[PDB]
Amino acid sequence: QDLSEALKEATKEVRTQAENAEFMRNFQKGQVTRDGFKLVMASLYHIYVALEEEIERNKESPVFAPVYFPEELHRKAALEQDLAFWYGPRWQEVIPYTPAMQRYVKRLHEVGRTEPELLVAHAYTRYLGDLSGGQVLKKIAQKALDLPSSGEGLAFFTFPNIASATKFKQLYRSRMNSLEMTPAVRQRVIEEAKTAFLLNIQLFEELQELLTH
Ligand SMILES: C=CC1=C(C)/C(=C/c2[nH]c(/C=C3N=C(/C=C4\NC(=O)C(C)=C4C=C)C(C)=C\3CCC(=O)O)c(CCC(=O)O)c2C)NC1=O
Repeated sequence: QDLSEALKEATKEVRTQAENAEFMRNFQKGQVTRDGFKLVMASLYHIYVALEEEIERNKESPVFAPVYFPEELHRKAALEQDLAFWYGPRWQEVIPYTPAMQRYVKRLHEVGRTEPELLVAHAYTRYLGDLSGGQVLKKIAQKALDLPSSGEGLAFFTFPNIASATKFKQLYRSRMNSLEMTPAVRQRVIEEAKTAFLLNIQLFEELQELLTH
């Protein structure tokens, strides 16, 4: 009935697939290396750059404005901070940009440029996924990666302008459900959420091959 309910129900299978991807399965059980973690952070930076650029283009359109929460959710700055730590001061020149990263980025710019009504599917997937699992993954990461005590490297995993992830997720759902769209568009939003999960699955499959070939 509600768009948030329909999204959750329709992507339950691809979401399990994403969790079952070998790279994530290993991450979840504390088997993650510095080389692997670095690759995922670089991935998220490219992804969020593109997403946030497209949110900014579309923030005033009726098809996104109601789910526009810049202060609460923006992740580009946090990833800039972490990548300076993980790759050093010239991080922006040396971070990798792989085919599977580019495929995600390319879709995000297509959506933002020609089908901005679908941007909510991508925002939902990324922001709510990352908000929800960040506390759990952070702990796993700090145990597995044995950071120096230098106060940096994992800013991505804290959304400082959200005091309660639960309360924020309720508001965000409420705002999603207030978006107005034709039936054809609503179908395409749901499909786009599935596409977002598939773009993540393909990313994880690539990172595993790069790490183990
Ligand atoms: C990457 C690691 C990752 C972990 C461990 C994670 C866990 C996680 N995701 C959740 C919600 C969510 N998680 C996602 C997304 C994902 N969930 C995924 O495991 C993956 C790979 C995606 C997307 C690529 C979304 C879209 C929601 C909101 C579901 C909703 O309430 O509608 C919740 C809230 C409770 C639940 O629904 O089970 C947890 C604990 N999310 C993550 O993103």
